[PDB]
Amino acid sequence: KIATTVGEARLSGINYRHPDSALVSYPVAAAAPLGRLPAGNYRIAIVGGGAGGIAALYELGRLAATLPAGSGIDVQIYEADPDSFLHDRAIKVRGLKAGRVSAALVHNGDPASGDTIYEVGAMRFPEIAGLTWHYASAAFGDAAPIKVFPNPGKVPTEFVFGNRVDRYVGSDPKDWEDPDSPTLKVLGVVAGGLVGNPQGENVAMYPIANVDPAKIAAILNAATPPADALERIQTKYWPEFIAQYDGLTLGAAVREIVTVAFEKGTLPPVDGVLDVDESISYYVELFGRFGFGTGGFKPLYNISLVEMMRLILWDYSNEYTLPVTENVEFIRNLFLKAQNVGAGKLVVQVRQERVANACHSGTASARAQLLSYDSHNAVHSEAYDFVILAVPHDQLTPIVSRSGFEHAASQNLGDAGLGLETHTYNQVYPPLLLSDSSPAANARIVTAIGQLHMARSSKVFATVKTAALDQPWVPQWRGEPIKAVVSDSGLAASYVVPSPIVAPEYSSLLASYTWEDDSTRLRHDFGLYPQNPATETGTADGMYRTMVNRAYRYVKYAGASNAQPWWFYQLLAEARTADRFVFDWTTNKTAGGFKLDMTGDHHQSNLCFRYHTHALAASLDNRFFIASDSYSHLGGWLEGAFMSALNAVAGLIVRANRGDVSALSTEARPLVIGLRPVVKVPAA
Amino acid sequence: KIATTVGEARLSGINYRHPDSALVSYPVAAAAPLGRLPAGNYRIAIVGGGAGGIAALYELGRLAATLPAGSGIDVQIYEADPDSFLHDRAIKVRGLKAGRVSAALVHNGDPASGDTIYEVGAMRFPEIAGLTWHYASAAFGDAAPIKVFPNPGKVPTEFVFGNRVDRYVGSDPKDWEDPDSPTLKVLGVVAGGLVGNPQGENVAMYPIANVDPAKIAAILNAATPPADALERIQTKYWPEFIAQYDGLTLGAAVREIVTVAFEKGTLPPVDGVLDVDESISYYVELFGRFGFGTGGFKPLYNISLVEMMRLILWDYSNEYTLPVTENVEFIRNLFLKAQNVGAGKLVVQVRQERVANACHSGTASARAQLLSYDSHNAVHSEAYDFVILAVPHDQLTPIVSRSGFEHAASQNLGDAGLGLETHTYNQVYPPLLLSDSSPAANARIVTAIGQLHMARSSKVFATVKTAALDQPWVPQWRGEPIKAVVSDSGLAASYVVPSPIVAPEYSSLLASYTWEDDSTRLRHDFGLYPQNPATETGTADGMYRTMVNRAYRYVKYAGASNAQPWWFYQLLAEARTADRFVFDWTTNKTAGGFKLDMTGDHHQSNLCFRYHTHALAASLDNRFFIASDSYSHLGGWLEGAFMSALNAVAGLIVRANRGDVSALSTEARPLVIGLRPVVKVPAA
Ligand SMILES: Cc1cc2nc3c(=O)[nH]c(=O)nc-3n(C[C@H](O)[C@H](O)[C@H](O)COP(=O)(O)OP(=O)(O)OC[C@H]3O[C@@H](n4cnc5c(N)ncnc54)[C@H](O)[C@@H]3O)c2cc1C
Ligand SMILES: Cc1cc2nc3c(=O)[nH]c(=O)nc-3n(C[C@H](O)[C@H](O)[C@H](O)COP(=O)(O)OP(=O)(O)OC[C@H]3O[C@@H](n4cnc5c(N)ncnc54)[C@H](O)[C@@H]3O)c2cc1C
Ligand SMILES: N[C@@H](Cc1ccccc1)C(=O)O
Ligand SMILES: N[C@@H](Cc1ccccc1)C(=O)O
Repeated sequence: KIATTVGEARLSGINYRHPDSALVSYPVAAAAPLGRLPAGNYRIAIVGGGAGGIAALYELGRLAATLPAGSGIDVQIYEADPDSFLHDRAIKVRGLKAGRVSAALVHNGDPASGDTIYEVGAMRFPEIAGLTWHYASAAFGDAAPIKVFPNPGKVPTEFVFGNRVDRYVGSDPKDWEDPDSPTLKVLGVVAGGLVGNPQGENVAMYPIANVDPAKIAAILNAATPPADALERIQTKYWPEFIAQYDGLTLGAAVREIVTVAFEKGTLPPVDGVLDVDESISYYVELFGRFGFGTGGFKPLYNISLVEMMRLILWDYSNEYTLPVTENVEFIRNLFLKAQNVGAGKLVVQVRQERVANACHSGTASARAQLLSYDSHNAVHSEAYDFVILAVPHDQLTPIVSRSGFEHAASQNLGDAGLGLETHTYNQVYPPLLLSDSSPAANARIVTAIGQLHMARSSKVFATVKTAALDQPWVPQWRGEPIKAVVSDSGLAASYVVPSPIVAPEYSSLLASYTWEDDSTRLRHDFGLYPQNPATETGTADGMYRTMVNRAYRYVKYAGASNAQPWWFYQLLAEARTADRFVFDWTTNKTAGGFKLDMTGDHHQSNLCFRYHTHALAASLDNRFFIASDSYSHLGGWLEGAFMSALNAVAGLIVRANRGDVSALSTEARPLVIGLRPVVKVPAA
Repeated sequence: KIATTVGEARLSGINYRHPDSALVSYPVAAAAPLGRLPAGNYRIAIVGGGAGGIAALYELGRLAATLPAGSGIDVQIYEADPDSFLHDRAIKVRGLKAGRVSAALVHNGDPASGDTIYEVGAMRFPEIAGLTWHYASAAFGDAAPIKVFPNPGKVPTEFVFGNRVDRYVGSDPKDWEDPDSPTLKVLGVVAGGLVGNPQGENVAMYPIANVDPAKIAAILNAATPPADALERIQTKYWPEFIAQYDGLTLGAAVREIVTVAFEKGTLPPVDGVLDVDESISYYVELFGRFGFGTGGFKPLYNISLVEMMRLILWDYSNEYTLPVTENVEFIRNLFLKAQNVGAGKLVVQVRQERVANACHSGTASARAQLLSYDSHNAVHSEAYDFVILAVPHDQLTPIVSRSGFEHAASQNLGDAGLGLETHTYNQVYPPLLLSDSSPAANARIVTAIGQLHMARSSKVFATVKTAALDQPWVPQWRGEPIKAVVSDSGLAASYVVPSPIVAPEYSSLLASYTWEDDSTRLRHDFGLYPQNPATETGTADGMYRTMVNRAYRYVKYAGASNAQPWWFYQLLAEARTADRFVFDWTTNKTAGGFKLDMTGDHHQSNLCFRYHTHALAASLDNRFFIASDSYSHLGGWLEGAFMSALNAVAGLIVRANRGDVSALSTEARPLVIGLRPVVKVPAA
């Protein structure tokens, strides 16, 4: 059944537990305030006003409301992005960003009467993203309507790889133009081999607990599993999967699966003519371009099988939209709701400042220091009781890695190489303080953060009349125009998304949404970085013409006598001249789009995911928590940012209670105690 | 033992055979002209004037000299780069490029009296790069002097990873500041595990033919290996290594090796605080930052083990300089020698034009078509007998991939999406024509090329007085200043290279040479793309200050209780203000620096490497060959470009002789017959 409201989606994934946190359903943990704080007047900083920082603010507001008369929380939120919604009370971006939730409003002079929205970052939300939908309910209510995201396969789709063309909806051969397609056949082989069957015989190549992944997904998503089953997944079976397969790439796993299927005769020689290795390779690459429901994962073939398996267990591709004009509205509404729930006990101030350094210093009550620069490069220093560092890993690195790894009598911190003013701190310890006695422990967390993999990504947009889809040369599936195109043209994945400002006259032509090497191949043509146009009134016309030129390819369709230039070239050219656009996340200060783990990376990302458990070590007294999708096992999803925020606040509560986990609610306790601790000594 | 001349290097590597072409020493094959051509007047195009194209030209000259009176070869060389040396017959680059062999001349107004050279691309040449040194002899003579390239470890070096600092020269612990260093221990573990022993017991973890790679390297390099050894490596043992390990990344292999050593007790818990998996991870990441002799291979951890193994067998890190002021002189000299060796039978014309399309068309004997655009964007169409496509894979894609995969009655080819004029070709076949009957076969080569991995890379340079190294603040080790710095600061690898224009007053401060994610992390700070400054008179001061600022880190050393800002900060800041520079290969039209194969990519790269064997099918009228390091098993080396050129010309000979391999010399025949063919034709 298709979910139709926020509440329907919310309930669908409410119990789902991810395999690295299999003892807890984050939505259940988040149902009530996470815990209790001692009486006091707290001074907290949140660095970053994206999904992570704003979810953390919301949870702090819920905590604040439980404080007794005379107590409260003050939060300073640092947000360097001048386009953040936090600083706002033709293509417009000002006020339309919340980090990587980022809209561009296409208008003709009056932004209150726009044509369309480009969703530059986050855009499609898994049904089983339970924490995402929990917060969407807080922001919009359960009754608010949602739509199926128009992914390849969800709407009529054209797929092109090499000489192969397909036109399809879903996976039922009755809905494919060629029901005998090799593409659909290889999908079945690769899906059988990776996911397997929820009932009956185990057919998957890479079992978890000796069974198909499908069977484990059903346990992870149960209300009342075995408890014993979740513990065994958490402590035994998922760790054993990691031990076996964290060194195996997705691309290698696809090839293994295809090889066995080819040997068995489930897949035929390609064309009847290619030799064994050529046939296997063709199928591997065909599947690579086709994907799992959101376009080709070829560019993602270097991720570990472990990372892919997380997405498989989550049924990640089954996605919806939010009940918004622009996705940034979600984060803005959560910010406003934070302030409302705090019931007067939370006070929030926004600083348009870039944090340059964090440390612990001095001997005062508040020892968590932040050094920042304002928009005219003036320096500021402030000390806090606790700090949540809600920025992704490459943005976190300069803040946490330049103070060394142990006690220092004095340091002059700041951006001295930029010629900016430094600040002297005394009796200095690193911010990410895992040990009082081991510089290597402090170095492990810093070095791990700095070597996480930020996947590269870019989006090319234009504005097109929706009626362009009705041109005679746009193909149809049962009378509905093709609205998604997945191709090896260099464009990778393309979408003709109806404007949300409304049938709408205009659509957002997401001409190219690329990852990893697909993005690298395009980057030389972008012209201006990270955004072309850099101005509200420019147009990235030259850039966009290079994308139309990539689509200028002769494509042969079955039964046709000759190839003609691809119809998609014609569609791209139908976009208006004004408002052509590219955003390159790679050349944004994030240094890419979102974390995806390579082989071996589990050790690094999982350390970050578990970092908040430092709060168990009472005498350590570390005041810094981290909150981003970079510090999760769902990089590239709001779910990851939100999970990491929940971890950070849970840890903060434990720390504020000097290591006492009974200060967490019963439901929230496993956020801390269901993970391996990052401090072995001291115990707690 | 250290080679001191071109000739000594040339003779050292003359016999070396790479494992994917184990039957043949390319230098031995290149000792005489590669074969014979029928009498005639050939019209050949070479697309690209880099190492691949120019070596191909040289080999065509050698062939041309053998043709009878009235015969000859006319070559049109297409070169789109306005800075190519081919079009030239403060920071100056004009005339100082040969593709990715690329110099920047720093001068103060008179380019004939410069200060230093930045080697922006190629810079360090393995001793056993036999074909490289063969051509270097052609260009410079055997007597010309060479120097050891000042790699980390070849000169006094500082290494920084997390809390770990090492100062060292070589691999003898006597010359490490800390002979008990964990870095030295992990290096020894990873060498034992990957390379093993040339004599006695086999200790490596990934054997070839059941023995350590060191033993296979000695066979591959032998003047006269045992009977059948090379054939068994080529057909059995190297294919078996690929089948086992091409799905294993380098990073995964390092972790496997470290894990076993940790379990055995060879590597201890890092300190008393880190758990087992944290210690293992620390060692894997420590080794990752240290490397194999040319700086950390952490950014290269996603390469297949097979790709690393190629470099191990080749002793890749043992490298030298060329006998030049600028490396481009090598390619320029080879171009001039090509014309000389042609003995008036080779005529060469240079076209300052960008090729947009290749195809076969029409009914004339010259059926190989190239469509190009000149500097006024005017279209040109020219037909040839044969074409050598000497450009790397992302530059080749638009040329070969937009004509479909079978016959077409007509096509209007060119850059129509750019608004440029097209040309109508009739009776069209794709250029990379593997089959007259299988679109999938034709698709395999195209799709393979387009999905090869171009490693990302960037270089940040500045000019510093060499005497800066003599300041008390620059550490000395074993009698000389530190001149190589390998670090996790974001800079990755840094070198203070004496100017070749001369002890020289100035040095090229290669402040940062990055690969892969290390480059991605920096890219947002480059300011202008692909080069800052974009003009001869500017300086990339703002960009460079962001690099200096990455060096502004408190570094604890054993020799002082109070950590100070890293000395390297001071050194970077000692560079002069003028002539600060970055070049980003990623945003160059190459879409990166050079091919490195991911897991699974052997299937694609090896297809490209073997492509020239199409010439064996006489009934197939394919006139196009490919010549670049992208189509080799040595992406990122001149050796790969040169091997691919040799393949291309060998294939061209066989095609010009209508499939007759006896037209190759005895020693060159294996360039074609020693590989698995890409077409199936009768034995013998
Ligand atoms: C191309 C792309 C596609 C995506 N698609 C989806 C999708 O379809 N579905 C989905 O669920 N998610 C998607 N995501 C992921 C989603 O956008 C992220 O998971 C989430 O927005 C990240 O939130 P965060 O708080 O971790 O970090 P960010 O969003 O990066 O926010 C960090 C904030 O900190 C600020 N900041 C950084 N450094 C400093 C500093 N030094 N001082 C002060 N302020 C600072 C930034 O300006 C920013 O506002 C996508 C993202 C991208 C880029
Ligand atoms: C950062 C870096 C570091 C390196 N380090 C080393 C090293 O230390 N040692 C080593 O041996 N090698 C090194 N290399 C590798 C070496 O530079 C390459 O292997 C070699 O130069 C590649 O030659 P090529 O002919 O394959 O391609 P290229 O050098 O890319 O030459 C292709 C030529 O074709 C032209 N061209 C492209 N497209 C078109 C078109 N459509 N029409 C017309 N002209 C066109 C280009 O302008 C260019 O001149 C390095 C390279 C880089 C970038
Ligand atoms: N959620 C994003 C980013 C992402 C891509 C692939 C894997 C994981 C995350 C998308 O669906 O495009
Ligand atoms: N030859 C180049 C590029 C390269 C790097 C790493 C591996 C292979 C090639 C260098 O030594 O920097």
